[PDB]
Amino acid sequence: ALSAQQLLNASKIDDIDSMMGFERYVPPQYNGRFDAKDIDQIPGRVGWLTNMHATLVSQEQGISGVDFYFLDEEGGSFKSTVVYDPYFFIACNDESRVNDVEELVKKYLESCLKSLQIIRKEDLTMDNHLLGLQKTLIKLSFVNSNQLFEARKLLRPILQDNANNNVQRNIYNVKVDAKHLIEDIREYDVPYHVRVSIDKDIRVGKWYKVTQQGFIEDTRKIAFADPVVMAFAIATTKPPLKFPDSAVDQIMMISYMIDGEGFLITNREIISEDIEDFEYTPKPEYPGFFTIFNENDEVALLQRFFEHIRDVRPTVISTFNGDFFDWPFIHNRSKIHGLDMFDEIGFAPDAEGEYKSSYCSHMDCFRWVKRDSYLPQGSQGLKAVTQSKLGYNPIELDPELMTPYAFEKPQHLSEYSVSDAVATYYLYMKYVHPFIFSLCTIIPLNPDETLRKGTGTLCEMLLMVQAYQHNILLPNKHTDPIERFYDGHLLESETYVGGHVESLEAGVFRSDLKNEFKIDPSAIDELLQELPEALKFSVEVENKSSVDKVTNFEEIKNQITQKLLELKENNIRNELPLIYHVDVASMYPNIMTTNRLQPDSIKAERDCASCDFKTCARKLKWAWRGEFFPSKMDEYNMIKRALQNETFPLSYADQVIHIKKRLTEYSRKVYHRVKVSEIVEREAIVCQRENPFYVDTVKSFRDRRYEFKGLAKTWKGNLSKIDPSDKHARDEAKKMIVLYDSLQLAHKVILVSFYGYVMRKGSRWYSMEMAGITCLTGATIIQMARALVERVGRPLELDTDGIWCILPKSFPETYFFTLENGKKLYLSYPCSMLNYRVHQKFTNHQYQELKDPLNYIYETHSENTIFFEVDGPYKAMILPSSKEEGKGIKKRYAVFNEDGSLAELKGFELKRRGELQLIKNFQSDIFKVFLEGDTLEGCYSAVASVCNRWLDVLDSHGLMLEDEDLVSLICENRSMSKTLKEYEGQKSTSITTARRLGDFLGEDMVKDKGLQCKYIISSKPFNAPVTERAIPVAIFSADIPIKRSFLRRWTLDPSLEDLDIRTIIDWGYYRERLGSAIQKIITIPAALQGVSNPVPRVEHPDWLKRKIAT
DNA sequence: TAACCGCGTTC
DNA sequence: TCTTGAACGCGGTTA
Ligand SMILES: Nc1ncnc2c1ncn2[C@H]1C[C@H](O)[C@@H](COP(=O)(O)OP(=O)(O)OP(=O)(O)O)O1
Ligand SMILES: [Ca+2]
Repeated sequence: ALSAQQLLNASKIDDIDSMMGFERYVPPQYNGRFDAKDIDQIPGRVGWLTNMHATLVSQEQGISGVDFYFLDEEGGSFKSTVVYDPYFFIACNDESRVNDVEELVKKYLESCLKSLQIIRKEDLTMDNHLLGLQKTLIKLSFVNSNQLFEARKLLRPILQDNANNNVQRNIYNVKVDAKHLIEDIREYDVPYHVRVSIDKDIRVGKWYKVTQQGFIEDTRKIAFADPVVMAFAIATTKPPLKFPDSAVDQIMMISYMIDGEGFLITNREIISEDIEDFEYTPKPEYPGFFTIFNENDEVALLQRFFEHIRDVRPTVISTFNGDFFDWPFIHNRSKIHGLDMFDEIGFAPDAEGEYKSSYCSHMDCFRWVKRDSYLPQGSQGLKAVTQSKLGYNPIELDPELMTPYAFEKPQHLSEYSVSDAVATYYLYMKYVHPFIFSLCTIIPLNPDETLRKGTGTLCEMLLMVQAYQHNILLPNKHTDPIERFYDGHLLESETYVGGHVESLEAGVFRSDLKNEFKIDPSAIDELLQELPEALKFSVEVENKSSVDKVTNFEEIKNQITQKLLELKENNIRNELPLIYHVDVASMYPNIMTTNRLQPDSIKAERDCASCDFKTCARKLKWAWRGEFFPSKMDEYNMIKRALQNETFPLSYADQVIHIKKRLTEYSRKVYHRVKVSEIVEREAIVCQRENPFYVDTVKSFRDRRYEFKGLAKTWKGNLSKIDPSDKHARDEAKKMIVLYDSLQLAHKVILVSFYGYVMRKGSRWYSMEMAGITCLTGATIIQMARALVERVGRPLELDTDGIWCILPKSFPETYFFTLENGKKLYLSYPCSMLNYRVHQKFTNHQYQELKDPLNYIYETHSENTIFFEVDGPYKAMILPSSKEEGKGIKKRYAVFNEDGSLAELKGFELKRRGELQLIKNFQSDIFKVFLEGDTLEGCYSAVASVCNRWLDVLDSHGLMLEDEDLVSLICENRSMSKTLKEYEGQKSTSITTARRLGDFLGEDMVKDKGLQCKYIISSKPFNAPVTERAIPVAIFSADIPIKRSFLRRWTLDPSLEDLDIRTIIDWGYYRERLGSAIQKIITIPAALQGVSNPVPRVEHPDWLKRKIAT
């Protein structure tokens, strides 16, 4: 019935594709040799596939197909279409009566079925499926996806009927119908365009020849084509102290760039002084000359925009958050001028509210920043991404001064708008475009979806490609039960124990200062007898070389034990430290690949016993955690019996809500607790013989990442080799390092999402057991590593796969082998001595792999890809301490390089989005001062100097700060994940600020989720909770009669005329906050390091006073 | 004071 | 509709 709507949509897409140079190309005819080795002979048209979309065509109801958008070698563009029948399978219980089902479904689905056929597939959840047994299914094929749905609609009813007890009519009777044989439907929830891309092995970014036989990969061409790339950014008028609205506000300026060339278009109706050609080259690598069009009115701006789009024919349009600001604004402003943007440039919102087009992919760079840039949310704004990635500080302009600068400073506005463009285009070209289009060559998705989809969904696709190419039947998406019980107690949450985190030592540790070490002798003993096989291991495994080919093996073997000797008899020494960090590379991946860990490889003793019941078993343990009400099962009945009369004028999911609520109070009433958390150590069997398509997929992507990681390591040294005198060489080498580090980091979230996918909702390969084993194993490796560095040094902090430590300046350090050829083989004893212990204790000797598929012969061997990598030595490492006795602070510290630059700053308020600007600016000013001072006491003093400097300001009640600089240093800018309406009954500074932002300015302030709550804490009302004294810092720039009235009720002081900022601030609250930061970063850690409180203006807590005088 | 929540980091 | 995980810090309220 809705077909016509789908047929109509496709049609219009063709007209637009034609309007942008995409004519549907049908290739010539040919009857001869198909083999790809004859590509030049076969007739057709080669092209670089840039984009693909599902569609509906008629013979010349629609028949499903996929449009394929190409850029040919001769500088042209063309479209081509493959047709593929949508299809899903039917499973059966008794595989003897498959034909009865086949006949039944043929007559039942006569309305929608086109064809049908028995097929066989591998099923990894079947007994003796490894010995060669296949799964029989019925392949339902259809003309289009619409009819495939109608089937699922006509089959799901049966599926529910076979799951409900059959209502017999005769009680006394003592054959089975064909409907009762349908077990399930399978591979039914696969996107059609994805289905075609997998089944025909077509990928975006690959070179193909389009022939009558089909598509052929011209693997001779490896380099991408160069599509026309445009990035654009808009500028809007905006109510003072409010947000832009497409209903009233106008576009004033639109900057954009097209393949290196820069353009600006201005609305003279708002921009007064006409703008002319100028140049913004932020850095030499980022050229950007700009020509300007000064259109008269706003519709001439939109018209000039659409006209130019059609001119250059762009296959890629890049923005920064254009999906939810730029595009929807241009759409409404075109609508309010009676302009159909679909009719004009073929863009429209899809079912997610994002703006896509057929001929052109919309590359919202923000999507990449959120997912792949590996940047914190406090840096995912255009300015920070421009600084972190492009490397230049962009032009900034206060949004409240963009509307008036149309009159006042129109030049300053034009530079800021082209600033947004330059940063957007060169961000896309240098970073996004290579990563996205190259990822498209292995992921069966077009660029639009490769950029936006969740990383878990990406892993799914990759895995779907393997499972299909190995004829493995896809498991359906996982579903969680609505309730779940344990020991009679209802479960709230069950999970597993994640990574092992440890804060051990706090305070300052510096290269120029000195530290005490208590060396375990018996650990030096353990290291000296582990010495021989480790040194062979370092060259044989870590460097993959022969012992008898390296020269100075014995030369090193003694120099290390010499220091091991001088450190053995002198097991108590006070020297300088060496600050090092050790990290296992791709830990959870390498833990999975090493152990053949994958969801299907996990079995009970029930099933693998039914196979070859023996190295099928790598018995591995994981730690289960459940959170459950203390109510026993009998208590549950009472609540179930009681809760039956809630409302009158209920779905199961709705009915669960009330059961939970009443169960909290009943559980809290008698056991004096609401949640019980129990650790149940568990065990799982992972068969070493299962089809390893999952774990191999993880290994492919891991190796995919190692290339870029190894290439960054390679170009690091190239910089070291080039003398400081040659700039260009160094500069280019720096440019290479930045490129390769981004590439390896962008692959990281996908590689780790392979371990995350096993817990994702709707996952096809769900295993809590697998995830737990991965996590636990790793905690055991890092704790085993800690136990050793404890014995030979002082480890400072530890997190999952990482260890921060200081080592005696004389512990064995680094050593360079000399190969007989004339090569230098690197050796770092500290890292390599750890690696051995892992290989001797965490190596899979049951790793079986299929050698002979015909005779089903497996060959056990030994696998271990778990390697520590070492970074260092560092000059300083500042770790904080808790305010509570004994407690420490994890996931938070600062490190400094040999040359003093900030190595790593982790976890602190400075990096996070929001938080109090005081602390951020304080933290950004102090950490660099722990590098000052000539001893731990002189160090903590230079810190205290700038500590008192910041303290002075607070006690000075802001007298030293200009009002403008004052608020920009006292404001807290927390964000709201949702709209206000959804935090009902909760209390926070963000909720109050939002609630007060609304009355002060309007309900249209809190309409959208993601509100920036910029607030300041007031003194009045006195002795009232802090969530109630949150003042919007916007009121302090509002009208004086608006200001007063609100500030009076917010303070509950109806007779207050003093509106000056400094009288309202509760400096006491700010002093406490700044006080805790001083305690945690300076004074307390000093006390645990034996220094006296170096900032005596901030006291110690009671317990820590009582412990200096023990 | 311990339990608990939202945000946003570190893995 | 989509949709990687757990561990942790911190200000702040809740029992
Ligand atoms: N975003 C994430 N999602 C899921 N698991 C993650 C994520 N980040 C880290 N992990 C887990 C899996 C990692 O192997 C483990 C150690 O973190 P980390 O060392 O940063 O990554 P890694 O060891 O995979 O990569 P690298 O080679 O860069 O060290 O923590
Ligand atoms: Ca790691």
